[PDB]
Amino acid sequence: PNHPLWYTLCDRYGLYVVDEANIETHGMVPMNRLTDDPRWLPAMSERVTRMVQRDRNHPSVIIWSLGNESGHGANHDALYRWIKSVDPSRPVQYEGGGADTTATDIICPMYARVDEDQPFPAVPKWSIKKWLSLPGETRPLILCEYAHAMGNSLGGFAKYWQAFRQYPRLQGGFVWDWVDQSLIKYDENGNPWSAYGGDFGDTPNDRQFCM
Amino acid sequence: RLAVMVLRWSDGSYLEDQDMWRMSGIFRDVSLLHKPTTQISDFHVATRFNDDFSRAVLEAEVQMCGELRDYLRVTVSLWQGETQVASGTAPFGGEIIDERGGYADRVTLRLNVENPKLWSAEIPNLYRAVVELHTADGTLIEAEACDVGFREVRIENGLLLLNGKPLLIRGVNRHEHHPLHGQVMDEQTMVQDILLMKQNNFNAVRCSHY
Ligand SMILES: [Mg+2]
Ligand code: NA
Ligand code: NA
Repeated sequence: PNHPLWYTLCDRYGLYVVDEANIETHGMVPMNRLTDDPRWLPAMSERVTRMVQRDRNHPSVIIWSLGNESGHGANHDALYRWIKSVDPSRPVQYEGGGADTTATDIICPMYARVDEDQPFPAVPKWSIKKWLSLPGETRPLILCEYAHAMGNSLGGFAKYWQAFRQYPRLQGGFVWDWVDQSLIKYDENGNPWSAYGGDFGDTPNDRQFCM
Repeated sequence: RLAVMVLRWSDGSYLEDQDMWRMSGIFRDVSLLHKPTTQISDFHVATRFNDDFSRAVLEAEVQMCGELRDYLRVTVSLWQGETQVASGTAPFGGEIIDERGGYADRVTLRLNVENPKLWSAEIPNLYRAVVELHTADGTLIEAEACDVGFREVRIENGLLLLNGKPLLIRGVNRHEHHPLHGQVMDEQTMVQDILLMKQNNFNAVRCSHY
């Protein structure tokens, strides 16, 4: 959840908002170790329920998200249904556990390609055109993350937009991401420079992957 | 002496506008068939399966015309080469279907078949079903027969399945055409076509358009 003023500004200037619970357990092995554990359900529930209680009156918020990169656990299913019960006015989405689980109203993959399949075990990233028509699948597809804009990037961006325009159920996506997470440091002359992972003696780190 | 007057054009021509040579005549086989007065007038063969296709039921519905009597029976026997794998005998008189009763001139035979050899384009396993119309005391009136292929075709969850597996149709449309004989088909030409089709990795044909 963002600073409260953000939603007011989105209401007034006009932007659609996905409001996302503060739950990410990416570093767990496997990713759902905590989110499938009922002992962590109370802690997770508060991050979802208190978000909805705070932000539910904002017209800019059109979709609720259960968080990010936390695999798919039974706690997600429970909280998906809680939201659907208290606020039928907004779809609920969640990418974890393969982007098309029972905890999401929208197929919402991250970095699924336009034409090329990436058949990872358990959590494949299908071609987005292919994904829509998998046997029994009916949901819309909106990428929660695509076109990773790291450094000299966005090659093939036009391929996504051609597909979005051609396929009714491909309804767009969210570019990753808006702004480089670089920090300012100062040299011996006091002159500022842009710093990334490792530049503060932080270790382990992931270097320029924050930009 | 037979006399046959064949018209090139008829009201039927309005339903025969296929993209092909427009020809006419007696262009398929002519035959003479003798049937007994009491006869098999229709029969349908169905094969249903359990979940893993390890058990099947062959259901044969048989209809008669002519002299309906209590001594009448139908025997359906199922053969795998020279081996009889299943057989059933019953008198006529189907189940009650409405307020007026049932079909006294019909019978449905149900044969259990364990571990049936399944039919596909890949392995065209066939059985022979013989349908015998006979008196209970053993007089064959007449017999009809067909090749039986144990297979299920169904669409499930958006997929066309054959024996539970999704097909990939390597198909071709085929008109009945011969450069010398026109629309007359012969066994040799049909076999030549089928051999060439299979040799070129086709597994399916559409009867375009008849
Ligand atoms: Mg035509
Ligand atoms: Na679209
Ligand atoms: Na990053």
